[PDB]
Amino acid sequence: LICSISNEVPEHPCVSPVSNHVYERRLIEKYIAENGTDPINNQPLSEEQLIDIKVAHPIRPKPPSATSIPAILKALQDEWDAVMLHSFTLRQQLQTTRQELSHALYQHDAACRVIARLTKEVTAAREALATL
Amino acid sequence: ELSHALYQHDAACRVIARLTKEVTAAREALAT
Amino acid sequence: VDDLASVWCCGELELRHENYDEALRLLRKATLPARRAEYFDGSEPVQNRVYKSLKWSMLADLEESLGTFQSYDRILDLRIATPQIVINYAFLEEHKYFEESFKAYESLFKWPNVSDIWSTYLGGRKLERARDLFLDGCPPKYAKTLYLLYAQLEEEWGLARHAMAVYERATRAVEPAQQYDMFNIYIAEIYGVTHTRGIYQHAREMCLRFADMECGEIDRARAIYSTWKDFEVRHGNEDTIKEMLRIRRSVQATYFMASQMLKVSGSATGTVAPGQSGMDDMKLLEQRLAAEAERDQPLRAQSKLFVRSDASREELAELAQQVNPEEI
Amino acid sequence: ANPHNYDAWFDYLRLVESDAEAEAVREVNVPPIQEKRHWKRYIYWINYALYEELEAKDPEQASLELIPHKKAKMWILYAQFRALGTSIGKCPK
Amino acid sequence: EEREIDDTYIEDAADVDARKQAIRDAERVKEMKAVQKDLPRPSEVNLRPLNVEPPLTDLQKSTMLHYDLLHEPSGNKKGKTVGFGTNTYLEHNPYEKFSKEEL
Repeated sequence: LICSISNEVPEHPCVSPVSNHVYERRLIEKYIAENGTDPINNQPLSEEQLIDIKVAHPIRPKPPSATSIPAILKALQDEWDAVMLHSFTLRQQLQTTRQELSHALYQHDAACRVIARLTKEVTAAREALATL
Repeated sequence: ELSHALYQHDAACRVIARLTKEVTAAREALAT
Repeated sequence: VDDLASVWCCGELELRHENYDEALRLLRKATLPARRAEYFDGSEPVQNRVYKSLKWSMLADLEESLGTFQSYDRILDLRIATPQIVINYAFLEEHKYFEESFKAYESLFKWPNVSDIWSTYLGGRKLERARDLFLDGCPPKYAKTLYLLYAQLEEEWGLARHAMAVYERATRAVEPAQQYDMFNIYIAEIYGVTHTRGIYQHAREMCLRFADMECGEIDRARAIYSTWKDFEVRHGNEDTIKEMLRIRRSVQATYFMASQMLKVSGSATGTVAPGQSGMDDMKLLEQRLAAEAERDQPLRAQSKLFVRSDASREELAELAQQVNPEEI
Repeated sequence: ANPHNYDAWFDYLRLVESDAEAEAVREVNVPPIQEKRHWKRYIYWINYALYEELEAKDPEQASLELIPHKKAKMWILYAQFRALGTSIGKCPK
Repeated sequence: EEREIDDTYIEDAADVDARKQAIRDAERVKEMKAVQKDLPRPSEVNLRPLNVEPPLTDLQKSTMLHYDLLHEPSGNKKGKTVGFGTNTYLEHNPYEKFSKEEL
């Protein structure tokens, strides 16, 4: 759609066969006549090496759409590759919650033995003192 | 269910403060 | 005279129409505010007595149209008036559409808006923002509305929108309450830190420092480092970080202040670098006093440091008495 | 800046400027101006800087600085029996 | 002669009191993320420590009545420091129990 040298919409696109990029024929021709090189990569290129854009041959194409079978298959990659990252958000957050639950239930199991002894000791002090 | 444990964890350590007072009140009465 | 004639008004209609032609004549004299304003209030008053007579809103619209023909903020008070009776008429939105027709045509009507938005609350948010397109008390009030609805963060935004307007004067009047409140809310470091940063462009330093100490500390000390009362504070916070800095602080302090440098130096060498501190006590006592003489005499007496240095000291202080007496 | 910018060339010229900028500092970093003034007076006339530097030292740690500048037999005898003594030893010796 | 210093100190003291209330409100509520149920508290009892945490949950949330609002920071810090004293081998027994609850 654009020419990489000028930045205009090229009215005669010709693609080079050393640095794959669509140049405008009239612009690239002058670049070759200046010095036999490709403007981007600075690799050697002649005018015969450059090739105009063409209809493929005899197989008829249709424009790139959502229906087209290959475009539909690359779509289903995007679906699954995104859903695979959705699983990491829940696998990583699960490893924090279960790690905080493990330390929480351990502090609960370490503390409730001290609640059981104070309920013993404060009632034993009431059982002892009241009898005297 | 982790959040339900955190409420019981902090609610229990409030209940220990009143139980320590009942033990502190008992240790004063035993001395007398 | 039109008022006394109005008091005299049996052909009241004649006196009123005569007041209208009188408006036609007096208008030439007006080439306006209170003249046009009373002219409108009186015309609409004529349509009000007409309304009592069931004689009126249409002619009121006509006189109001004459107010449109008037040739300005007081004229906006007139629009505010036609709108006022128009809402008192029983067509609230219809008049608002008209004042809106004027402002869209484009300010005086806004005082009527404050007269209206104040009770329009009893959604209202855009109704309020319409004022912002065209008054700090009003601002804090509105933020207090959202606070009552507890939108919290939205409310803080309002204080963002106020301060971009009023600059370092009124903005302070907003900003002191905005700080006290937003710190009260979240109580994340970087955001509030930045907020004080924006803020900074005296009490602000104190709020900010109060924040830093309890949420980096040295950084805060650097901020205080960045007037006597201010010097006194820093020294206090530095003492809170431990004793050693405070003696250090005074040296900064020196550049009534000598009483404070003496106040710090007193426990400095007095509890005692210590030689530099004692010599500093001499430099300060000599810096600018009989109690200070009692101090140096105490320092001499403390030794179980020589009558000679002591008499030399009293001699130097006497020389200070000489330089002082020499002063005009 | 203009007072400090006045170049110190030789000894008395820099010591003359030390009188100017010190009075300017006095009337209006109080310690660093005193330290740069101490180096200007010490780095000078060397015979007259003993009476010039020390005369504005009491106005400006104190015991050690005075002993180095003042540095004679009678002065040590007078000391053993503190700014006035260093002044007596500076003008005489 | 203080001026705008008592106002700054009163704002600093009011700032300190808000920092004590928000932190000591609740550990779970202050960190990150229920319907009122007196019948669930009645059904769960039908044992005493479970009823204490149930009333604690109904109080903080405020068919739901509020009342409890008098039960401070210093007594909780000594309670937390005392329970920490009572509590390699402890790390493996917590990792094994976490795998059992995961299963």
